[PDB]
Amino acid sequence: RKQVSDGVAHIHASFNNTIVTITDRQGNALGWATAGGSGFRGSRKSTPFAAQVAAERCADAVKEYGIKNLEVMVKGPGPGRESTIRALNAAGFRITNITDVTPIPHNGCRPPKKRR
Amino acid sequence: MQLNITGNNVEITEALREFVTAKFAKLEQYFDRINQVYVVLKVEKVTHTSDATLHVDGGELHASAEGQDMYAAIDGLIDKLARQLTKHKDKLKQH
Amino acid sequence: IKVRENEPFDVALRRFKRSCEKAGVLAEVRRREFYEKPTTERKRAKASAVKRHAKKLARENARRT
Amino acid sequence: PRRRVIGQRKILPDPKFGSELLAKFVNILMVDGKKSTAESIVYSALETLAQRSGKSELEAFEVALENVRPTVEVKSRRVGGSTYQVPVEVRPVRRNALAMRWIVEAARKRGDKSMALRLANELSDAAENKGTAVKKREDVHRMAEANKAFAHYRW
RNA sequence: CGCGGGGUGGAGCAGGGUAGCUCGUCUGGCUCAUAACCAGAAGAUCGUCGGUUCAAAUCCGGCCCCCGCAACCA
RNA sequence: UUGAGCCUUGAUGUGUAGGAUAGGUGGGAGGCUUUGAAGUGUGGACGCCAGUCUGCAUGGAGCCGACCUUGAAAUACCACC
RNA sequence: GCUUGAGUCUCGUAGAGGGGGGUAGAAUUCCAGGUGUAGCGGUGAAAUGCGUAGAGAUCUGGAGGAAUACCGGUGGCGAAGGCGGCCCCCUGGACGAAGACUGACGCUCAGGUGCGAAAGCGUGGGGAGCAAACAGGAUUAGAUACCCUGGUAGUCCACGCCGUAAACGAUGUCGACUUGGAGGUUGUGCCCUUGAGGCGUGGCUUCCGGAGCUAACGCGUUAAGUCGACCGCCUGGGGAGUACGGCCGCAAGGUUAAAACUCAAAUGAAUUGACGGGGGCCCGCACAAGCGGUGGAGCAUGUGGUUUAAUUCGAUGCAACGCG
Repeated sequence: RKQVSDGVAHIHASFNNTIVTITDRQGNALGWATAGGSGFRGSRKSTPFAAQVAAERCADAVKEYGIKNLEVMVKGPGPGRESTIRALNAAGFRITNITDVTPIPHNGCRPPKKRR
Repeated sequence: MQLNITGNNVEITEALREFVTAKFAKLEQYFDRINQVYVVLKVEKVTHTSDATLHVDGGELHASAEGQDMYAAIDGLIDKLARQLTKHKDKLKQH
Repeated sequence: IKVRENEPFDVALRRFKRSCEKAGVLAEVRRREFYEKPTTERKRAKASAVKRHAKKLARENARRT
Repeated sequence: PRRRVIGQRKILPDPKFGSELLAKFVNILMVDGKKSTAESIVYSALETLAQRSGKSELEAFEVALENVRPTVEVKSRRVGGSTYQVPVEVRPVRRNALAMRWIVEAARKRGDKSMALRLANELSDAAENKGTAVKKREDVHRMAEANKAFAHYRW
C-alpha cells in the first residue's frame, strides 16, 4: 500500500517491444504493463500506439497507490519512447523530469555480427 | 497442370509424348505450381525447335530452344523455363 | 538527457537535447565489431565530402536558367 | 490516373423530391441501364418506409444512412516485402456513396419476394440497427479499430 | 476393497441466483496460394439418478468410470 | 518474525422484487435518547462504486418495529449459530 | 687534401613508436537480496528458448573477464606488419633553429640474418562478450546456407612455433632535375607580439590539375615526366605455384620449382548496345477505385488430339484458335 505520492516511471524501449513500469523514489517497483500483453502481438508490438496502450494499462492499477507526480526514464531506441509519455501527462500526472538512461558502453563487450 | 503438345511438321509419337510429360514433371513441383501448358514442336529444315508457354498465378512465361535431335531441344527448353520460374518465385516471396 | 523544465509539458524541448547523440551511437553498437569496415566507410565518407566541396564550388559558374 | 485530376460533371436531381442524393441512390441499383424500372422500385420502397416508421419519407432515408455510413476505411498498403491493412479516414463525398452501395448489395441478397419490399425491410432495420447493412459498417470499424497500430496521423 | 480426489464444448480446463477462455472447426478479411495474424458464429440438459431449501455445475446421498493412499503374511 | 488452534469480543454476508450492501432460524411494538439529536468540522474501513460502521463535534434532546414491494422481512430488540 | 653526400654533437618540438607495471569509469554477463506479476525474448511472420520453482522490468551489493564511447580528425607515429582511456619506469626513430666537428666514411645488394595481420600449433593459465564446429527452430521443391535460439575450440595472458594475406599505393631502394592551385599537420625566422597581424622558411601529408608520358584509364615535384646507380622479377592460356626431389616445420603446411598433354587463344583498357531482383524521373483501364463478364451449365463455332478410305490445306506465346 504505503500511499506514495512521487514516483519514477521507467520505460524500457527495445525494438521488438516496449515495457513500462512504475516505481517510487526508493527504486522498488509497484506495477508494470507491456505492449505484448495489451493485445498487440507480433508486428504490432513495435508500434508507438502499442506503447500508448501499455502506458494507460499501467496508468491504471496504480490508482491504488495514488501517484500524481512522477519522473520518466526512457531506455532503448524504440518506436515508442515518446508516445508513451504523451499517454501519461494526458492521464493526469505531473512530469517533473524526463531522463535518458540508455546503456552506452565506452567500448566494452563485442556485439554480434551484422545479419545478412 | 495440363499439357497441350502440338507439332508443326513433327507428328508426335507415343515415346515423345511421355518424354515431354516426364520432363515437364520435373519443372513441376521443384520450381512452381502452374496452371496450363502449351508445348509447340517445330522442324525448320535444320533446327528442331521447341517452344513452351506456361501459365502461372502471376502471369505467363514463354521459352524457346532450338536443338540437335528434338530431344536436346526440350532438354534445353526446360533449363530455360526453370530459371524463369525461380526468378518469378523469389519475385513473389520477398521475405 | 535531463529536462526538468517548468510550465507547459511538451518534450518538444526534450528531443532537442536527446536526438543529438543518443540513437546514432546505440544503432552502431547494435552489432558487428567490423574492425576494418569502419575504415572503408570512413574513407568513402570524406571522398564524398570533398565531392560536395569541389563540385559546389565549381557549380557557381552558371545554372542554365 | 497518373495525370488528369478529372473534370467532374453533375447529376440531374430526382423529380419527386428535390435531391440529387437520392438520384445518386437510384443510379446505383439501376441494373443494365433501366431507370424507369429503377425509380419505380425505390419510390415503392420509401412510401413503405413511412408507414413502417411513422416519420416523413425523405428524412427517414438519411437517418437510415447515418446509421450505415462509415467514418474510417481500411486499405491494403504495400510497404516492404508485405502488405498490411492501414486505416484511412474517408472523404465525405465517398462516405455516403460507400454507404448506399452497402444497402443495395444487402438488398439483392436477404431474399424476400419483391425488390421493393426487400429494400423496404432493411431501410427500417438500418434505423433500428439490427439489419445486415449496419453489420457491414460495424465489421469495417472492427477491422479498422483493430488496425489502429498503422498510421502517421492521429485523427 | 476401505479412505480420499476428479467427472464441465473435440480436448485441456476456469466458473447457492447467466455456463466461459485458448487451441480445432465454421467463416470474413488479407496473401501469389498454403499460411501467419486480424474480425464474428456454432460448439453443454456440467457422469447418471434421487432430495436440501423459493432456486444446485456448486450442497448432501447412492451408482458408474478414473487417479491416489493403503490394508496386500490365506 | 510467524503459521495453526482456543477464548474474549468487534465487523461482514447489494440475485430478483425493490423505500434498501435483507446471512439463517426462533422469540418477537420495545429499546434507542438530552450517559449533551438529524446536518456536518472531520478520519477511515468495505467498496458487489451503492450503502453501512466507528473516532471527535462546533449542532444538542431525537429514531424505528407492525403500515409499502419480497422465497424473507427488518443488526426494531434479543437468543442460538 | 676540400665540404656540398653521409654521420657526430649542442638546444628544443610533436607523436595510438615499442616493452613493463599500475589504475579508472561506462557497459555486457553471472551471483545474492528487496519490490513486483504474466509474460519475456525473437522475427518479414513464426517457432525453438526462457518464465507461476516467480522470468522480464526495477533497485542495492558483489564477483569476473575483455574492450577503451566522446575526444577522433583523406589527423599522427612506425621499415613494413601495425599502434587509441589514464599514470609511472625503461627505450627507439623522425624533425627544426643556430653553430661546431670528422672529412666520401656513400648508394645498392645474390646468398645470409632479423621483423612480419589474422587463422592455426605446443606447454601452462584465463574465459565476460562474441563465436567456427555442432545442436535445435524456421524459410524452402530440397536448405546440408542466408535468418532465429543456444553453443565448443578460438578470441585473452606468458613463453615458443608457424612465416602466410587483395602483406595493396596491385607502383623496389637511392639521388638529381622539371609550370601551378587549395588544404591538413608539425617546427621556426623577421617586421608594428603593437590585433587570433603581415612576410618568410623547413619536415611529413591530402586533393585537383599543366607540360610530358601512357594502349587507354589515368599519373602528374610524394610521377607512372626527364635521367643515373643497383637489385628483384616477366616471356601465350590451361596443366600449376601442382607433381617429384631438397630444405625448413610438432602438425597444418611453407619454400624452391617442372614436364607430358592440351588450346588458338587467354588478357587489359575503352566504345556502342542490351540487361540488372541498380538509382532518378515520366506515361498507358497497368494497378488501384468501380461495373459487367469468363472459368461451372446446355448450345453455336474454331483448334488440338483421336478416329477414318478421306476426315483438304494454311494460321501456333503475347501478335494462331467465330482466323484465310
